[PDB]
Amino acid sequence: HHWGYGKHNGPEHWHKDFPIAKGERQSPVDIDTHTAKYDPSLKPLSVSYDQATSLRILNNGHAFNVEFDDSQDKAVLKGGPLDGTYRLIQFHFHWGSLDGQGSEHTVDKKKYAAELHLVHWNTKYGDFGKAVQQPDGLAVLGIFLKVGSAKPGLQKVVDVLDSIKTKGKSADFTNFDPRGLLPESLDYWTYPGSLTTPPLLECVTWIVLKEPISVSSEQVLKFRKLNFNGEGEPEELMVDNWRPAQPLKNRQIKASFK
Ligand SMILES: CC[C@H](CNC(=O)c1ccc(S(N)(=O)=O)cc1)c1ccc2[nH]ccc2c1
Ligand SMILES: [Hg+2]
Ligand SMILES: [Zn+2]
Repeated sequence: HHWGYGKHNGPEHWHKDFPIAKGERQSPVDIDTHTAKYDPSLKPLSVSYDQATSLRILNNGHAFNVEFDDSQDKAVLKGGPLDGTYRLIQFHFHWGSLDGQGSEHTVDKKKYAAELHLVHWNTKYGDFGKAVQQPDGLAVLGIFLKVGSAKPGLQKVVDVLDSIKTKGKSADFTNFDPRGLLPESLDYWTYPGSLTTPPLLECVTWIVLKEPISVSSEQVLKFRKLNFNGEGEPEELMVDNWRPAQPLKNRQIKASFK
């Protein structure tokens, strides 16, 4: 039936409706830090989120998305392995039912508690729909979340989760500054991949930050109270909305640091 993360409609079943699931540049992947090629030609990443305009938080049945006004170059990602300007359209997380899993990408087979995906699309393509039809249409900045001290910047998000507990619910969520979610360092690994949830389009230049951000146990706990189901249906806790690592195949993961 409709795709999900359960036994009967999960990642292992995706290839049936989305043949690209078994494609050449699927994400996420395991970042083998020792096979990763340090690349001194990679520029530093440039994250300009000062003019960021968040609009709302939406529980879409598979995660909760914080959407941003991407009608202008308000919050953009440039540099690094990117050619051109990528606009922030939304960010979401993938988390586990337990702290030892939840990330999509793994570093040396290590799973983090969650993974923040700041989704950007290449402005040369005009709109998000067009960019998803291009090899370099998307740039997702992935940030690992490890359980530790609270990330103050993530608290506004956590607080509004009560309002969007079920599928389909949305809440006004303005004046949220995504810079509060960035780790201290912007070093990254980059490789060409795809969306990690159907349609699994292979339009993503993945920029996975080396340094994770730490969030508190209480914070990730509130993620786990979200529901996959809509209001009125049997309750299915939104946890483990992550896709397992896919074969790297003919790809090289480059690193911006030694
Ligand atoms: C055209 C359908 C599209 C749906 N999908 C996504 O946006 C998406 C984004 C990132 C990732 S991941 N896990 O790889 O980081 C997976 C999926 C979609 C859906 C609703 C929309 N509203 C505005 C734009 C827009 C785009
Ligand atoms: Hg594509
Ligand atoms: Zn994601």
